[PDB]
Amino acid sequence: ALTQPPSVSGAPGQRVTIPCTGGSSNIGAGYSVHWYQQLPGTAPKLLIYGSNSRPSGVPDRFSGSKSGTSASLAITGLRPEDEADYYCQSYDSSLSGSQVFGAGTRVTVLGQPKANPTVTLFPPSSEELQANKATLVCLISDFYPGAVTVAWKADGSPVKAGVETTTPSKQSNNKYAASSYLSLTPEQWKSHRSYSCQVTHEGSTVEKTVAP
Amino acid sequence: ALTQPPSVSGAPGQRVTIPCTGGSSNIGAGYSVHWYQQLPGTAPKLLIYGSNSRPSGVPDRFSGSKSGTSASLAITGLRPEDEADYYCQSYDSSLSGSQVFGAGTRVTVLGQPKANPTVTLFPPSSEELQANKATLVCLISDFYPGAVTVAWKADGSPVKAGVETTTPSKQSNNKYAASSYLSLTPEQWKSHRSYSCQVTHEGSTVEKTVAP
Amino acid sequence: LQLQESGLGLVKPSETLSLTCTVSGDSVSSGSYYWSWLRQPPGKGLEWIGNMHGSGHTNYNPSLKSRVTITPDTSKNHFSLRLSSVTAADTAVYYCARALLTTVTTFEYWGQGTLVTVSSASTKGPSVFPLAPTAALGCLVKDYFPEPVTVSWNSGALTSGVHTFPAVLQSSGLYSLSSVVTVPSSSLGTQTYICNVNHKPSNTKVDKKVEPKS
Amino acid sequence: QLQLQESGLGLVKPSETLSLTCTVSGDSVSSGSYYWSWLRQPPGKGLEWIGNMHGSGHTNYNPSLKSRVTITPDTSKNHFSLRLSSVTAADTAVYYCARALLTTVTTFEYWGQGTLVTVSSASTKGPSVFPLAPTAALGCLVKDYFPEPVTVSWNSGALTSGVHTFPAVLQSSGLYSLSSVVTVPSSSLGTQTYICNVNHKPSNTKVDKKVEP
Amino acid sequence: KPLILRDCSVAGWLLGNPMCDEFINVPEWSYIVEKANPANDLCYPGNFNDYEELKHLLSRINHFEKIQIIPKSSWSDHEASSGVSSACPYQGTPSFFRNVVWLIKKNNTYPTIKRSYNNTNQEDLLILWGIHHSNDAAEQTKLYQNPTTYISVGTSTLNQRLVPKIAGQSGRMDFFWTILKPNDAINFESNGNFIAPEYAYKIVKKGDSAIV
Amino acid sequence: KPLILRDCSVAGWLLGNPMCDEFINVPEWSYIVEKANPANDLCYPGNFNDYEELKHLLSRINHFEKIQIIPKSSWSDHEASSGVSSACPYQGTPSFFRNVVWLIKKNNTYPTIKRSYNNTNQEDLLILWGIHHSNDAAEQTKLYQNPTTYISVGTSTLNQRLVPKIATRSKVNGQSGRMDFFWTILKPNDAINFESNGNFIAPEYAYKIVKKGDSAIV
Ligand SMILES: *[C@@H]1O[C@H](CO)[C@@H](O)[C@H](O)[C@H]1NC(C)=O
Ligand SMILES: *[C@@H]1O[C@H](CO)[C@@H](O)[C@H](O)[C@H]1NC(C)=O
Repeated sequence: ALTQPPSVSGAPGQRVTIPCTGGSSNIGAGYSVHWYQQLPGTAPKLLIYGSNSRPSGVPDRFSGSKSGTSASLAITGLRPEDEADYYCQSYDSSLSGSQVFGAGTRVTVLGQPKANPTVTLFPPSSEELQANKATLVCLISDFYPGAVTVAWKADGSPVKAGVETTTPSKQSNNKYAASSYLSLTPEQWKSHRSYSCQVTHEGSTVEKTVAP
Repeated sequence: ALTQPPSVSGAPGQRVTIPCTGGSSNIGAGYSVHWYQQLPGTAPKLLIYGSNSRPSGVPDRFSGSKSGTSASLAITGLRPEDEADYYCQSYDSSLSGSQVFGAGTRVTVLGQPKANPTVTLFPPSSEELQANKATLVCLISDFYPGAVTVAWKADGSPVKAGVETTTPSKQSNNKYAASSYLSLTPEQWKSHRSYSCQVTHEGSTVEKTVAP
Repeated sequence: LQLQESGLGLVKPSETLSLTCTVSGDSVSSGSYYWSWLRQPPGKGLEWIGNMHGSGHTNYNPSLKSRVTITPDTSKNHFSLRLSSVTAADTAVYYCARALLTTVTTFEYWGQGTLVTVSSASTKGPSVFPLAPTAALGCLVKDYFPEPVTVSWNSGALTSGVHTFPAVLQSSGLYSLSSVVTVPSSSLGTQTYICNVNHKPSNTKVDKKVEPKS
Repeated sequence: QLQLQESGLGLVKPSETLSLTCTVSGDSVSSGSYYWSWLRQPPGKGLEWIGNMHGSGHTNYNPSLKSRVTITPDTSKNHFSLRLSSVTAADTAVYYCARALLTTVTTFEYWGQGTLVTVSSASTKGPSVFPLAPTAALGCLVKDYFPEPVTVSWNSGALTSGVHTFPAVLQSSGLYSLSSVVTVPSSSLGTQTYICNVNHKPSNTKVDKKVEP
Repeated sequence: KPLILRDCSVAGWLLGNPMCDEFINVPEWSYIVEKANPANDLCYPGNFNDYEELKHLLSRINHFEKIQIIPKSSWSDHEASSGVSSACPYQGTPSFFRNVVWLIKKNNTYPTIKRSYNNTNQEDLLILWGIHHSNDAAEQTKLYQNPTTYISVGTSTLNQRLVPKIAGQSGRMDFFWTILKPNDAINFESNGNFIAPEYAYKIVKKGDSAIV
Repeated sequence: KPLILRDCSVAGWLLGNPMCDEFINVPEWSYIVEKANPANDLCYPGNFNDYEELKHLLSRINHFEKIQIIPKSSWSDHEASSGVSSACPYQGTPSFFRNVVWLIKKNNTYPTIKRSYNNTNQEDLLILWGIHHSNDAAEQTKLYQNPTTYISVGTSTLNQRLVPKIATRSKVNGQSGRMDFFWTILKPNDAINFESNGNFIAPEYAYKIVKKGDSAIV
């Protein structure tokens, strides 16, 4: 196996390097080290192969070296669009041989402006209501950084069960999305004056509300 | 199936009601509705059976009723030690018969004071380091209410991978516990000046730090 | 009267899940009671498996009737559950109970619960690492599957000040937990702190010595 | 343009055989200038190599999988196939197909898009679809399904601009839920029809929903 | 599907002869198939009163819900666990009808029972009980302390006061039944020879049955 | 574990004869087992230069790493995918050695090639190339637009300028032309320089000498 750090970080314009260290039966044996880039929602893509040989569409800024049992991907002139997972690959001569990979390193770009949660709250539909179910749906999109807490309120009083919330996932434009689901009974929905979705992000809370 | 709300809430001393509604082949068909209480870490316990008949050790304040296709557990004089999961039970005459249960309702008691997180942070052990692995352990205990965000920092800059965080769990004393784990490589651990675990709870951020 | 469940913690799919209930006081003979199995799947909700009467007459849940068997062992004060052809749907905390003979059966006395994971993922035992340090010290019980894991300190001789945190479920599907104990700074020292880790599905039994950094 | 696409079952019972095909367009699965390869990505993000296949019928498999893997071509359909026997939960992953150079550290040049495969032996469960009724926002709730994924489109693909399909939540029960929203002009809310098309292949769910104010 | 009583009679079933353990709980039935002279009837020798009348009612019942109306565990001053006879065996051991209780004296004393049960179920309740006619005066004091005893049962529509008629088993038992309408109460009073109710049957489903 | 060439030769293997696809990628070997007169050799007729000398070098090598040094996709002005022959079949179809590329004119023009490769792989690099001696003047122009051509190769320790020798030889495997093949070892940090205006069989893949020690041909 090759070993990478789970994450590295740098500020836009400076340089970051991702180490890849293996052993005497792969990198130390002299085999090439390849690199792949994986953008958040997509398949990996070939980044560097052989001895620092870039496929077309790969910029000069991406550069690979190798010394002894370790290899290194250097990314100079850091841009926010470099935020991806990078995997190193090599050959290992044990047992008729195997292609061998690292566990990926996440590059974080550090100079990035705060974006605030966009929150959309939806009441249960007529169709779901007549099936004697109910679900409030709270959607959070385009915030940075990707840490929120969501609290549901019923007539201003907290509701602490029947909630199902995602952890934030990176979107294609380097901001985060997340969503929260509140399970209710129809008689509960029809009882209260209103329900509220409370989203807290970077010390500021935004509340959306719906009603029967 | 019987259908109950996922949660109800009340303040100490007042009354809360848990509805349990079924159909023409169980409660509507005329069968009894039993009730069970499940405290957070433990097996359920019989609370009410038959027609509002309490086993020894169940107080007067617990009461069941039933009308048509729906039944009801009432709790008067809510005490904090009533915070538990309540399940309703009945018989359904479909297909040679079956014991049948609701999905359970969690009672939350509302007159409860904020408690702040106690945070304990540990550096990696020498044994793990010589196994070419590293893990920082951040432990959060005895806080209320049960909502926190954890942010890991490396030399004050955020680290956004290798983090593994629990969702808070209710303890025996009605407070919460939680923990976060950061995976590192040994040279990452030895390279930076220090790492910090930042825990944010109810508008206060608490930081602990470790170093090699 | 006490009821206690026991049996394998991890079971492969399509095989037969098996549990016994060990009963003490007024035993599975009688004939005044039902001897029952219930269960509780991930994302709770109680589910009934079946009742058995000491006479060998039984009443099973219609969703499972063909897979369930509940039998007594009067000469051992046991009764057993046997659930065949299991799938991930059978993952749950299982309880045994003694019940009244009411048609809406009255589960008067319950066992303690025993987790059973149906998975076909191979079990993996924990790596145990000391969390070095009134002071607090502990154990990291790392990368295991499935639940649960018991941790004790000095073979049970040390209980006051012990907090075993709930496990985390990593993205890999493996668990980690910590157990910490808080001790006098002054004894850190002359007093030895060993933590004992037990993971029955993988026959892992590990001692770890915990000291301050050197 | 060379394009690659994986396809096959999303849910596989354990101990059965996982089977996938890669459909190739813009080059033949002949000739011998390339390796035709499968890789996979388990939860626990790691990339893992499964094997390379050469049109001549020679193969190189991962030694940890050699005994279970099979990669074969179908030249008369421009497919090649992965066949993985005796699967367990350990084989749950996103699987990729790829076309590779003949380098001994093989160079995975062109990749497919990825296909999730869940090995579970839990029964599939299809979603309930409910309209999220409302410039304005509207959408579909795709509730309580297993396993991932679910594809959602609007007006059969005619509407892509302003569409955001959120990642699914994993409930404590082990079921998934997601929402899709599309942002539209208030003025058309109105006279324009908004239909959302939901697909959950392991349970053969194909549901259209009209979304109205 | 029919209820096929095997070698058990209606009395045996409804009273709960340990020989009839197949019918401790019986799913909904269409009609009832009884034999001509069933082997398993009254455990202990005696007579089942208004048997034909009750069998007739059964032609209009499709399912019973058995409930517990007087917990065995609630006889503080009487012995409720040693009322068994080798006439009523269970697994070759002395037992007794499962639905009723043969109360015996505790510490050479049988305090007057003054028990009462209000039908708070929403349905008609079928209740069975009995009286024991002992052999001789000696048997009479050995079981109950009181030589001069009575059974007293009453509802809005029932008035029973019986005196035991003293003269493998050489004594007899009489059994009786009544239907308790919703919201009516039944009152029991005795100072000996009383076979108390433990379980009773809610008449939950009606429509057409028949005895065959 | 030994490398068992079957009916394939050292030349067939290193050039990448389509009949030798078993050896497209070869794990580490102890020694090499070759037959006396192997069936699958130079599928396109010709000669392999300093063959005995290369074989000797192989007696000191335990493993190769195949790298791509000139992407086939990087011949902008030359056609690199139709230099195939019925002498070199793959599944009964026209093919060619896998490790080298038979460049042909594209759009009726064969511009002078001035290519170069610097050895940044940290190990000795084994590089093969060839020249095509065509049948007659007609075939020369059919393939390359230019009737007067040359191959030019040079490193620090190599200076080659070859001219195709046009005349129609007796057919071998359908073919009346020939090919000469050549190889060199490119030391770390040295460069090889390629230049031609026709008849050049270019490198695509080359071999890093990654493992050494005692081997042998048998
Ligand atoms: C071929 O060459 C001519 C003359 O240089 C040029 O104008 C023409 O566009 C070329 N055709 C192609 C397809 O490149
Ligand atoms: C090859 O590259 C190295 C390092 O980039 C350089 O120092 C060397 O001079 C180059 N060789 C030639 C022949 O240009």
